[PDB]
Amino acid sequence: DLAVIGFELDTRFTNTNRRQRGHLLQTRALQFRHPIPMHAPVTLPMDTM
Amino acid sequence: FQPDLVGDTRNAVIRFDSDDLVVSGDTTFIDGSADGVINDLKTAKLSLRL
Repeated sequence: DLAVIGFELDTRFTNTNRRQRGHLLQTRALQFRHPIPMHAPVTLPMDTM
Repeated sequence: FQPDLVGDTRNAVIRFDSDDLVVSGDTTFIDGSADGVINDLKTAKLSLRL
């Protein structure tokens, strides 16, 4: 019992009717926020006289 | 709705912080009843601020 029983094709459509879109592109943006903190000062004391 | 300032520019963020949701003897439940807590608030002449 030896025979070819089945096959598969590498056939594709010609997408000239634009049935398929494929992958989509969209433009995006992200926002990052960096606030600046204060830090403790350094002091030089001197007399007022 | 507010914009999401950090993250995607097309994100809308809800920031609902309220201390003024009143429950009183004159307010009914979604089913129209005024039993239980509502009835006791009506009898006691009290209202809640949730």
